[PDB]
Amino acid sequence: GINKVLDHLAPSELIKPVKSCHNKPSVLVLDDRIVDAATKDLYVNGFQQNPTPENLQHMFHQGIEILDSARMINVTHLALWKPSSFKLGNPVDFALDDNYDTFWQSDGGQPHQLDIMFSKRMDICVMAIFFSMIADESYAPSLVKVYAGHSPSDARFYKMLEVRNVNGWVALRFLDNREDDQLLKCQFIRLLFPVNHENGKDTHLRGIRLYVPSAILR
Amino acid sequence: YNAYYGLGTSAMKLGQYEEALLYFEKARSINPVNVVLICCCGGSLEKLGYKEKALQYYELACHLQPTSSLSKYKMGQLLYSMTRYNVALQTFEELVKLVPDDATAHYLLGQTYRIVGRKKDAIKELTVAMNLDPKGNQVIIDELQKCH
Amino acid sequence: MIRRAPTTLQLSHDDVTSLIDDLNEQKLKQQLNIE
Amino acid sequence: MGVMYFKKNEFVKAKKYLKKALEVVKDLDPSSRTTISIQLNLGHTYRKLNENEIAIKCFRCVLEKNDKNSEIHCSLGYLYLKTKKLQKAIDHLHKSLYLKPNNSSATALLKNALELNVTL
Repeated sequence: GINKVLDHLAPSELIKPVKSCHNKPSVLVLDDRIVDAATKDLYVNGFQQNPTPENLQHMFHQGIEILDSARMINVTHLALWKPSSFKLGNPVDFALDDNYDTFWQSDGGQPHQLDIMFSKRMDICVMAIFFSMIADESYAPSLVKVYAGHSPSDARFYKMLEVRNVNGWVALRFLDNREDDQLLKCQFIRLLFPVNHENGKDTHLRGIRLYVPSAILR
Repeated sequence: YNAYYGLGTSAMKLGQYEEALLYFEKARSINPVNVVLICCCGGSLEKLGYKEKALQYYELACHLQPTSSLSKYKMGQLLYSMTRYNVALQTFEELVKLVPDDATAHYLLGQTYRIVGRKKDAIKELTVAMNLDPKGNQVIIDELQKCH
Repeated sequence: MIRRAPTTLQLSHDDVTSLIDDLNEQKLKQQLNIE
Repeated sequence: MGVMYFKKNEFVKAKKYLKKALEVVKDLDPSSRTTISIQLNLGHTYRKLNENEIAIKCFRCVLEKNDKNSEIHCSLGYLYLKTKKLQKAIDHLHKSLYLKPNNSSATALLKNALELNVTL
């Protein structure tokens, strides 16, 4: 029994198939001009001239409602946030206020950092980000890399996101890490924005949300 | 009693069902003649698991107020949960007689008719529901497809 | 002369906890008796 | 002497010295923060002597002379919950909560009193 549980803990010959990983970091396509079943799963607002900002606000609200329509638990306000730097005009509150008009802006080094620190082991399943290519082209995020880990010490690369034209909410469920659970299990998530569109300098963040599974008398 | 009702609701929204029920019984004791307090107390009781006592409190409420839409709504929901559809049919029939312009009543009436098996009643009530309101029509469309 | 303010007894937490406990077993006594 | 005999867990003689103190000061000067201490300490001795009626009487008297006192209302809740006068207990306890919202024992006392009242 002792030997067998060690073997289950440490499978020597059982696991390693050929040891032939390609080792390149996998790249995710975010374009919204091609219609596919997989993209529809990750892209919610639907594929479509540039819409007017009031149309962007309208579709911003509809995407929030659609994402919240399904059986879900929102724990966006259940974690600590620490961006790389402020600009004294708008903290991350306007990023997490679920309002298109307001937004958060960083100001500092080019490799902008957004830190998400958790208090308890929460199993995130759907990662939601809203982008606005036409509304914020100057500060649009063009290159996104999402990390993972249990602590600031052991942060590791998870996925790439290249932005070409996404004027809507982006849903990011995770399946590569754990196929059995179809969800991510970490306590430490950080985001990087190393470069912007048309050689930008800073970056806004219109929306951000975290998803987890589980008449009257006045 | 308003403070007691508020304490009961505040306990209810946080999940402390037994504490909420403790508050609601006191709220009922302060004012024995009520309907919404009785409905909330019965809801708390069925949350605990006492379905029969919840039914008795609901019956007392409906006896006290023969014309109470919310009490009959809760009657129907509990009977649907308890698989007592034989009396639930007349409960929703009286309810939809009470409120003719609410699409929610038509939806539940048609759903219960479909569960019983009257296809014509189900399709008629669901068609009325689509005509009245298109906002919640997404569920109504699925109810049509399953019935058809 | 400056008379001192006399000391005042205070209702401790321990005795009130003891009494509240005793009340809990007090109510627990007849609930099984009723059954 | 009454307070120190109380602290020495010897209540019977503390009561006689406090009774003598009350009777000396009974005739003169009901006010001026002296009789208040006398009745409060004497009521505390009765609540520790397990005799409750005269303790309730003295606490009611001192409450008449001073209403803003969270400790007094907490003691009234204690004494009334010791007996089966639940309504007076909860009333005085809510008064104590009103005077001071952040009371440690009072919250548990209110919970127990409400549960007993519901089960009654």
